[PDB]
Amino acid sequence: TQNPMVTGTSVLGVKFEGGVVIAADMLGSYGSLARFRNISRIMRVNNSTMLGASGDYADFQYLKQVLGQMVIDEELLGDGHSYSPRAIHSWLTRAMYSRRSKMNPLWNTMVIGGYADGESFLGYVDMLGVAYEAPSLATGYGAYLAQPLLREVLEKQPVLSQTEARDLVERCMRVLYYRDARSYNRFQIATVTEKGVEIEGPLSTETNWDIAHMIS
Amino acid sequence: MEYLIGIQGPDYVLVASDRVAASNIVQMKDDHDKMFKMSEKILLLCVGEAGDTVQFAEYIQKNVQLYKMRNGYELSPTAAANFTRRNLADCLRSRTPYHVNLLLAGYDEHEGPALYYMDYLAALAKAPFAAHGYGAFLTLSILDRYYTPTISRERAVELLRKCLEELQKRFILNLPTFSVRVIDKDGIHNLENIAF
Amino acid sequence: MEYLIGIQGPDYVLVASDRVAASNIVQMKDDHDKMFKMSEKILLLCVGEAGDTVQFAEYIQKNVQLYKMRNGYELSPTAAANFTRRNLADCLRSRTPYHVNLLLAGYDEHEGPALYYMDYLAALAKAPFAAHGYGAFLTLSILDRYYTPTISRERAVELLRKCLEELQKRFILNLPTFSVRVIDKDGIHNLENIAF
Amino acid sequence: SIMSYNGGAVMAMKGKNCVAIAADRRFGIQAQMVTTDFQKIFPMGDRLYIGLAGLATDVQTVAQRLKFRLNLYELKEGRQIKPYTLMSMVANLLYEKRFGPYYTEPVIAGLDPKTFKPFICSLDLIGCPMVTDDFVVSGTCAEQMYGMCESLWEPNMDPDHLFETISQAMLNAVDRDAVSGMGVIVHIIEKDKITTRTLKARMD
Amino acid sequence: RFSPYVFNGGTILAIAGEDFAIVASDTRLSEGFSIHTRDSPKCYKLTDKTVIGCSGFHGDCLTLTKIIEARLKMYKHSNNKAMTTGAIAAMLSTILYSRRFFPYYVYNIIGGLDEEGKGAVYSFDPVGSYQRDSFKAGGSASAMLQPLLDNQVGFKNMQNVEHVPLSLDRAMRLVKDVFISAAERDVYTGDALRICIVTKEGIREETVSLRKD
Amino acid sequence: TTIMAVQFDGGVVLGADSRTTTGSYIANRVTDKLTPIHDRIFCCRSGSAADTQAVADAVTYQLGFHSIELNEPPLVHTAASLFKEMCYRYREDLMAGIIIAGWDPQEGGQVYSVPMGGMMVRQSFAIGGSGSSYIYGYVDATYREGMTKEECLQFTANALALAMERDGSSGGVIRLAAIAESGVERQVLLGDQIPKFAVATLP
Amino acid sequence: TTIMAVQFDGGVVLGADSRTTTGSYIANRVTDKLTPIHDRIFCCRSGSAADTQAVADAVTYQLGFHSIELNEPPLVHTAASLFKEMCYRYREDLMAGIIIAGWDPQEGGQVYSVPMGGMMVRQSFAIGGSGSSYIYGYVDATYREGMTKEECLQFTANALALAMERDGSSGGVIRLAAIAESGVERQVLLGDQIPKFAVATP
Amino acid sequence: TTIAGVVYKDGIVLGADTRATEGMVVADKNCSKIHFISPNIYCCGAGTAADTDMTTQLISSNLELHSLSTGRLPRVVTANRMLKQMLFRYQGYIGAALVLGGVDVTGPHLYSIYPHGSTDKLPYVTMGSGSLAAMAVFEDKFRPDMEEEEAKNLVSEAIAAGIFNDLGSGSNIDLCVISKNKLDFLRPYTVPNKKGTRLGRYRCEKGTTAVLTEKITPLE
Amino acid sequence: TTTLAFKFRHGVIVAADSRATAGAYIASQTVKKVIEINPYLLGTMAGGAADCSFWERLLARQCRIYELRNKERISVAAASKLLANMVYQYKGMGLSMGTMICGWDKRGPGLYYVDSEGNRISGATFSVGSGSVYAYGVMDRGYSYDLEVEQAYDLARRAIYQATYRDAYSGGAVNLYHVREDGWIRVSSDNVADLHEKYS
Repeated sequence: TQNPMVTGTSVLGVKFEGGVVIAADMLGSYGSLARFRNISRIMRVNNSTMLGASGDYADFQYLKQVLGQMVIDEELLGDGHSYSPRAIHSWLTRAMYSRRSKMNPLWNTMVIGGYADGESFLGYVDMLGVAYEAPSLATGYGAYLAQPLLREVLEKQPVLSQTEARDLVERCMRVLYYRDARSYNRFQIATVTEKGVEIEGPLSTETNWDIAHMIS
Repeated sequence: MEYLIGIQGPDYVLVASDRVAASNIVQMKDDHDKMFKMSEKILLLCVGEAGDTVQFAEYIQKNVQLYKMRNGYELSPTAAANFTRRNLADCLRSRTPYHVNLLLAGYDEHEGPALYYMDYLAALAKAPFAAHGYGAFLTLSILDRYYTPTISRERAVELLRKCLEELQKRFILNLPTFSVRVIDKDGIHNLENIAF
Repeated sequence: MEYLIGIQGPDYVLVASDRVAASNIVQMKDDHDKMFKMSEKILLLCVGEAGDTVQFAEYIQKNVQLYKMRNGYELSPTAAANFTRRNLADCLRSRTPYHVNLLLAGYDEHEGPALYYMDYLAALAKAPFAAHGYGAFLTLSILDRYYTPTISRERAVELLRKCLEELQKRFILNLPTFSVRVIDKDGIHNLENIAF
Repeated sequence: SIMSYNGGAVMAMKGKNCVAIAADRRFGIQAQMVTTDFQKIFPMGDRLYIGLAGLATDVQTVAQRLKFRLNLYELKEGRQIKPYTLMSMVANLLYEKRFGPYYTEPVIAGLDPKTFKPFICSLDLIGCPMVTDDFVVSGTCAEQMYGMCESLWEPNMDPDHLFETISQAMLNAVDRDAVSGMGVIVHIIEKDKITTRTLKARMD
Repeated sequence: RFSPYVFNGGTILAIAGEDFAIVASDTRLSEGFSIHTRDSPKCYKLTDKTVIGCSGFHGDCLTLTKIIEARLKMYKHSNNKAMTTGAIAAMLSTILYSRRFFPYYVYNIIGGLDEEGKGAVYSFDPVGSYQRDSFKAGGSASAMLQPLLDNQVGFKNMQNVEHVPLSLDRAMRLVKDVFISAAERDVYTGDALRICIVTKEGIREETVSLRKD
Repeated sequence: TTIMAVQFDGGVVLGADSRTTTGSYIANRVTDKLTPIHDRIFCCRSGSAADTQAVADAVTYQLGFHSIELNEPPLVHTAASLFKEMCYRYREDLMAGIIIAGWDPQEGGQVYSVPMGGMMVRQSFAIGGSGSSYIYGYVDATYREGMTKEECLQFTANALALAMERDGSSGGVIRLAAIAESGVERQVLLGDQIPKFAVATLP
Repeated sequence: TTIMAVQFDGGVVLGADSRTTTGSYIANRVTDKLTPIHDRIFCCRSGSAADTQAVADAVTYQLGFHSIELNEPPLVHTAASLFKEMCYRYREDLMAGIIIAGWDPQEGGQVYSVPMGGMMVRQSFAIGGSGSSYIYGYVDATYREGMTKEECLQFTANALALAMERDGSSGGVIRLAAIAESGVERQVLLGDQIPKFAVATP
Repeated sequence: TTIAGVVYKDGIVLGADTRATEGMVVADKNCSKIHFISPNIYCCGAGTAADTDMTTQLISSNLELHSLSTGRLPRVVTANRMLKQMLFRYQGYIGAALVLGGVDVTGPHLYSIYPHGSTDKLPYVTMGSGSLAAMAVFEDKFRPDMEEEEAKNLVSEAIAAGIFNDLGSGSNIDLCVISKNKLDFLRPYTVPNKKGTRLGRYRCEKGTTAVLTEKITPLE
Repeated sequence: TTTLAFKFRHGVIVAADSRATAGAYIASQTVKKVIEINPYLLGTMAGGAADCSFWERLLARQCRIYELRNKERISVAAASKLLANMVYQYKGMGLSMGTMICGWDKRGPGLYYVDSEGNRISGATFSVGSGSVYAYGVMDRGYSYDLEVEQAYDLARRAIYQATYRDAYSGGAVNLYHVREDGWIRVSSDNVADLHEKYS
């Protein structure tokens, strides 16, 4: 609002039989300037939950140190009882609504996901506090562009294997490379399964510029 | 912030203005009479912006007066009302919005008496009784309570004195005298001014 | 937009308010009396914002009334005037500006009668005659033309009727009744209210 | 706003070979009702009524302007106006004064003058033809007159059922509004009659 | 500089019969021009006999349901007695008013049934003004559903139809047709209304789809 | 939006990126900001999109009518002159930082710059557009003197590759066009033809 | 205002230009935007001028007190961390895009970037300032991998020479500082020492 | 109000949803957005609902005056340039984000017209808000030089992907297929949105009315 | 909203309408716009539907605390005064209300008028509301102190009947109250249409 904040663009994710996969590009765009290339926007927390960020990255470093400190703090009480991704979603919701309630708001708009004891989870937490659950999410312009490819396949079959979901978000991330202006080539794809959180970065997009030479 | 009132009788229509020419803080000479004499049987009234009342409605008086003393007969008040609605409505949005709101008392011979009404946007409507200004907001229910559709002349005059004594009592502006004219099938008459 | 007036005599000072409690377009009950009774011989008046007149000056009435019925004797009107100037002047810029302008008629026993005056900024000054509101702008020259520094009581009352009949004639607000109180060396005595 | 100045609310709906156009007889300033009789349903043909809403000086201005150009059109080429053509003519009356437009949304209700195939149309401020075979809605209280009259209208209705449903749609629509109502008016256009009627409403 | 409200949309309805209260809902929360999700309920089961509907800004609707839920629990074992319905309406009126100067931009409707058993429904502005009714949907298609069940429930502007009291079959068929009509005509439609319906024996919850666009 | 044009020797070598962003959405992934106006003289276009090609076909009209009126091929200074006039007179309504090039038969390689305010200067290399602020160091450091056609071809190619790599409002394929005596020899660089540069990691 | 800092090997090589403009007037032709904060860790400063050195001596206070509290030389990650905190908490009042460097004994060459919004990333080369937008092409193209001290010295030298040549709010002498194990070896480039590049003439 | 169009080996396939929503309420549930200009050129329309109408009546009328002045069939380049130059000099006050396509003597090709007057030759275009809901389904499953039937299925899947997750959705898809020899302007292609049904009759007969004054007037 | 109140030789009538707008769309046709703070006084509401409802609700709390604390019926000037104190110390915060505080006490019929600006005046008659000045006109034509009970009721019904007829932001029903030395009673719940057919 006051300055050209350092942003990202999109953390798009989909759940699948198994776990949930979220993906984001590593980009530190300083207002139409890719000032920071190798910049991870995918936070790992305790072994059954993940976390992204789309908006301001400085507020995401604030959230990675308060989420990190909170989850190690309640992690070292022993007695089992780690955070289900219920509680990271709800705590992040109350943190942001209690943050805009004093008009000093966090500006990033993330999606947290994770595989709980029974089934997976993919929840959206907005800049304003608009929080919900969905079978497939996308943030920023991905919510305009990756979101149709996600809620087309999932209206046909709401059941995905891991390779179908992984190729699905790779293809959607290629679409955001094609259309979104604040988007960069390489991206981290990141999946939480029964065996836990793992982050496979960075990847690339096989570009298709074969329609270019038909312009006159 | 002035005050215009009219009541349509069965064979007449009477209008009354407030006889106060205002200023920033003070009032000027009272009389300044707002009711502009039309041809013989039409009579319009004008308040609003101080400087468009004496300008626009006198120009309408020029054109209707030219119509009568150009082609013999005069206008019916319907054609005069739609005439000045046309002229204000097309002088509205162009370059200089004439901010006046008109009453137009009148009668034709072979139809009834008519009291036309329009805002400063020149939206015209017939009315059995109409009002204007801020004083319209409190006095109009007394013409709701007592106005029969058929009313004699002196009953309408003392009803009009009820409206002016209420307007004298509650409304915050000093409006002590009111100019009253009954027009009917013998031409424009003028009732004695109501003072306090 | 109300009206307060006062005239300092040789051994008295008389004040008169306009007896009209206004609203957006209409006027409420007339009486609502603006002159707030102080201890025995002080009498202040308050117009301005509708909601700080009944609030601030009544609080001053609380503190001065507490001073008299705490320490025997009452205040001289000098100390009451500088007291309420201090209280308005330091309630001015802080958080809630009390937008009232006061007259303060009064007299001490062993000095003359005094009529203090202040604006809404609480700048205080003595005056042989002072006024308030928009009605101050036209009536103050009649207290310039006729006010001798020594004037009898009935001459000052009929002078005050000259001021109110001029205020009735030119000033555009309906101010029909005025509350008059002469205070002098026997206590607060009030003359019959002036009406029209 | 400026559309909420005079209130006003017209609609039109068709079943069988009749249509039904309906206005609310009310005119005045935002809080004040200076009159009750106010012409909003302007006849143009024998069986083609145009109904207007919004700012009252624009509804009389382009009502009389449309009677000018319409009347001169059927004088230049002698026949009753085909109502689709009149839709095109108000479409090129509200437009071409696009900049500083007229503040009205005229609906057009009626019959083909030789085959008696009914239709009803609606336009926006700057003039866009919404041809409709169900019902059209104009005025301040739009979505009530939607909403409810989308919840009432069945297809292929004779004039007494259409009579009854536009009566209920108008009464319960403008009753749930502040700046509209106080006695409404319904024109039924059959292939032989104009059942013109008023309705005693919640006049408050 | 920030605009701390958006309008996430949604229209919720409640009808008070004589032993029931049909608290309808919709599903699609959405702002700007893109929809977010199609699962989201808006009728919340407060007690066994009170169901709220809650539409407007969704985050503040959500926090408001957390506050009224947690303070219902704060009541219930401070007096060893559950809430009534009118007391829910009263304390939600003072929760909505208590933050006036940065208000809860939310249109919420509290259905449920009274102490004696007859159903009631309390309507609210976003700053808090409760009236008991037998209808009044609220929030996005407020001005669309209202004139239908001003007519088909209140029977206003309507002569001698010999009006009968409502029931769980006439009013059941009166909620689905108004939401397919508003599914046609509103933009903030909903794709599957989840009618939290309340009765004397308990509570059930019927769901049926809509125009999905 | 990034444009390069380098006068090598005899003729010139153009170059333009290809995006048309509506703020933060690529409305046209594949556009040719290179455009011919007569035969050899090409104008590029930057800044806005709607005004600058109204200027481009307006000066195709005026330059074509003038060239057929003289029965001679016109100079590039002619086209840049009526770019100075046509862009200067409407300077408060147009965002058109076009930089033009071509081979007149009289002089040789000419590259003129008509920036956003609207004027005319002659330059050896020209540069202009949104991303054309991120490569003043590289173009200022690498361009030596009197280079040839293949090394200005790859020079414009990797300069525009830097500018499309770093700007967010610039990307896609890049179009080169080498105006010379024997006509234009244009081509595109389709994906892998872009000289991709390595990004420094671990960090 | 243009700052460079390149991690070569083992240690780092800084670099900063020298102007302090009041819009369109060089108020200070010769300033050192390089400044020490402890011994090896240097912070630079860009953007505004008044706030950023209040940050610099504030973290000289906190970092010096912490370093004497541990009786160990502190990491560069410590100083960049309290740059993230000290600049993040006051983010709506400060224009301080500082990028810092130094040699901790534990890791080695570290160069962190704390941009205008206030955060912390680790980079091989960092860059920041007013003119530090005109040389992303040159620095992006020339910096290869694992360079040595003399070629990062001349690399930072001619990169800042490009940026002072093209920006109007950046110029004057440039200051280099090569943090290593044996301490800082700083110098200036006085006029002719600037690698002047030829301008093409049209 | 999403709009799309795809070029293919024989021709082009336009397509639009049919709903016009003033404010946040649908004013009309079935309107043609695929406007005639010419027997070989159909345009489209988005933005202001009236400005697209008037600009394509003007370019339709002026263009077919031009074509019957030339005698031959009108080319699609001159429609692009008349929409460009006439839509530019009103400085973008006309909001008409329309695309237009045509089969011509040169080749079948389509253009997009942004409301400020910027034109783009593209193989595939999307105007309106539903652009975003219908561009991604031109980026996973679009192939150049493709046959007519899965291009029709492609554009129906694109507009159908602008139906289901946009609030400028439409009732039903209509799409035109402009080929070399035949034109196929087909109104609605698929209707994925039924009305539903009502439950229970409502009215009496000659009741449920508060009639104050009737008036009957015969006509013939 | 158009309320109305006037005192005479037998207590005081308080009448009001029953509609509650939302700018132009209207919410309810039946709103209890007279607050019964105890069975001896009343209190009206004239805009800002949660403001006025909250502050006469809270006035009912404070006056009941006065009833418990000083074991007397509260004087009406006390209730109007403390209302004017609290809504005075929220002046300028966008607060907008206005009310009668009627009710018999040990000195008089009462009828004070307290609004958002903090006027707090006594009165013989008032009518606060949106339009409401219509009510002033018709009420002050038929008002006298020497009225009996029935044409006072017809003065209120005709009064805010015309004030709901001419105004747009009013109507619905009319409830009417006649408080005297037993407490308030209710004499009406008539709507506008039955008054229209009742009085032609």
